[PDB]
Amino acid sequence: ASDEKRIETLISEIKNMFRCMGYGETNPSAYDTAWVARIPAVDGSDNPHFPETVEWILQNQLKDGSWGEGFYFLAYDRILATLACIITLTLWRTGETQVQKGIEFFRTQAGKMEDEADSHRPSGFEIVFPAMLKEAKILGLDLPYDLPFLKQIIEKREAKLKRIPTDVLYALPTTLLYSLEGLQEIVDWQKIMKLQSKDGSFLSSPASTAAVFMRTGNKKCLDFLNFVLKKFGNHVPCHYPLDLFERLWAVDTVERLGIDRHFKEEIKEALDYVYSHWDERGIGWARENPVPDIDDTAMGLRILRLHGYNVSSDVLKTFRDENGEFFCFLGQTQRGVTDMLNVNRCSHVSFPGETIMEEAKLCTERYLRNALENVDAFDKWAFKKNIRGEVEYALKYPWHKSMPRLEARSYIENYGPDDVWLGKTVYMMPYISNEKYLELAKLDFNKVQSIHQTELQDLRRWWKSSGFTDLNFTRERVTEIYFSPASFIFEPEFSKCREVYTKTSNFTVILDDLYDAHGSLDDLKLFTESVKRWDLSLVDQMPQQMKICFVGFYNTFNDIAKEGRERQGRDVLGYIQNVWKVQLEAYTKEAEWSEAKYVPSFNEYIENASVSIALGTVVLISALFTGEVLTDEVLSKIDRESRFLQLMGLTGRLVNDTKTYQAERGQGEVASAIQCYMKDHPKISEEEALQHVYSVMENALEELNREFVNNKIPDIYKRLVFETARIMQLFYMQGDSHDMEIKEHVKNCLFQPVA
Repeated sequence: ASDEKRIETLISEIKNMFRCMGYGETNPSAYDTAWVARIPAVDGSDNPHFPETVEWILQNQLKDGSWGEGFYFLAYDRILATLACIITLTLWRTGETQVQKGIEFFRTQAGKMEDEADSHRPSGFEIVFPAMLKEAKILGLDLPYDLPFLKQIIEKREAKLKRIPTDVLYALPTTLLYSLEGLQEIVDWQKIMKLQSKDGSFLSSPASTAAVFMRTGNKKCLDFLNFVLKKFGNHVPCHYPLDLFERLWAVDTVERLGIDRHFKEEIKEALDYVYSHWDERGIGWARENPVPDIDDTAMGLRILRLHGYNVSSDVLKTFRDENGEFFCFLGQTQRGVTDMLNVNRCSHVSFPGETIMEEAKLCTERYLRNALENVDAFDKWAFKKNIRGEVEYALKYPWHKSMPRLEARSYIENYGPDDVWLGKTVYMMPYISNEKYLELAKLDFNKVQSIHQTELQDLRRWWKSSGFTDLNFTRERVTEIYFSPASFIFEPEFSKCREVYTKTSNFTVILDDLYDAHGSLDDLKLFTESVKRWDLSLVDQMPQQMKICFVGFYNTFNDIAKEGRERQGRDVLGYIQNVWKVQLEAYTKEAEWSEAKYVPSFNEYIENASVSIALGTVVLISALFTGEVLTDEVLSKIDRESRFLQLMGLTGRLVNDTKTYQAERGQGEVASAIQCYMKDHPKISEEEALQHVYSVMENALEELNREFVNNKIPDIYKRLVFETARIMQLFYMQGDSHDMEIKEHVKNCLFQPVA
């Protein structure tokens, strides 16, 4: 069974996972199950109302005497679950031996809590754990109550309860409701009932709902427990359902790992579901959740937006405070690296005028950067394999600078296939953290990279066979150029588009140097004229170097024209000539301005420079080789007259200029974005200019997002336009050497395989 069969296997297995998604897949919560097991039979009989949960407890104690998730050891988790189970078995006068083994484990573990201090405290631990300690004491259980840890956590809980703001606690549903089982002595049940969830739960917590039921007999509470038990039979998780959380994270996982193309139909079915549950105030982890959270809302906002759904960034307003800081829940100060990170990724995919997204970007940036000072890579205590790596990548390579292969490689190395999650207890999400996603991501990434190494070879032979080794006015760089399309339109099906993209880009570089060689304009005119009549009637009047350049140009494009005519069902030479006609004209205007040392105004310069940068040319010629006939209607949406292509050219030109103007300002050319802006405003500071140009670029990138997302154009053409702009943002990104960075990208995408 070769790696190709394995790939097929993994794909069908992962497709089944998506088809199986319902209310959520997770592990049992011994702690919550213990609480459900406490509910006495409704008929007044002396039996648990859910006998199966008591039996579950009896059958699932671990070898060391504790209860909890065996897969991953967390001290807090084990002592929490053990105490909870011991109390429940004691109440039912059953499992005498298990209770004894549990007591012993609890006692041994209770005395070692000082070496687990660096571990993370489970949600509501300090509220729920001491509350049971007091129960245990009343029942006379033999526990090391005098141990500092246990004696002091009870005292701290007491000082925490008397410090809770009654108003907030009863005004709206809050995460405090997630642990009502630990607030049973200080809560006004009647006021609490008004904050019940639509499905009858209290913030989706089974133990919390069980406690409320035992105190009020409220029937909807029972309906929620029956509903949870309908799914799990004889036990419950620490929160349910998890339908929105599971679907959004599964989709984000396969996209970030770069294997999403294999599940378009599944991702479609999952997102339709999430959207049918979309709420303008934001969403939670479960359909119709009592309270939304910034993490699920930010995830959903970005992914639903990128997939064409009509969602608004207004959903984030729910998490913004009067000062512009964002938190995970309305009315709370809680937030963490993981959620600020997903919020940060989301804030970059904004449209013009979305002030909230800009504020989210600023807040998350300051918070993530301040966090990378106190967080270590691969921290042995964190539940994520390497959040620091995800942060570092997200901050250095944001949306507009992140190419698919590079992001996929990054996540492939930071993704933890066996990460656990921390809630009221330690829980696992089989459809988010799975060895199969990662296995497929690696096999697929190397299979693709292998195909790319072949293509690269065949491009390097084209360069040598064209004798371009003769050209002395331009530095050879097929690899560097091939990296670009390879980084975004990587699929094996687009090999031809990659080839033509590479050759066309290389020619825009060669001709760019030719027209900027400061030679004679009369000579350049022969090249332009040759392209117009498309023959070799002027090759004899051409300088040595130019002649070679053109012959190569002519031979290469007659080839592309032929293959293009066959894939388009019509002659494409006229099309190719017109594409180049405008490109050469743009080069010609710069050359004339150069020889005359003219510095046009900003507007005039940018209009020509947006074209001279040549990104449009690369796109228009590559668009003939996608695999589908390019109709006149599709073309009109990406041609030189479209706002979409114009913005791509504009952003490419500006990023290139804000950077290179540095050295070229002394190399000669005095006409550039910055230089020209300064000429239109001599009453302006140099720095103020560079910055202004960064502002224009940014608004343009923001407008480009909206085009990329909202324009009804076949996906492949939107990628060709949008990714080409990104490649420029990456190559000319704000640094802080330079060419060393490129070297690294080339290595990560084309040579070093993932293991």
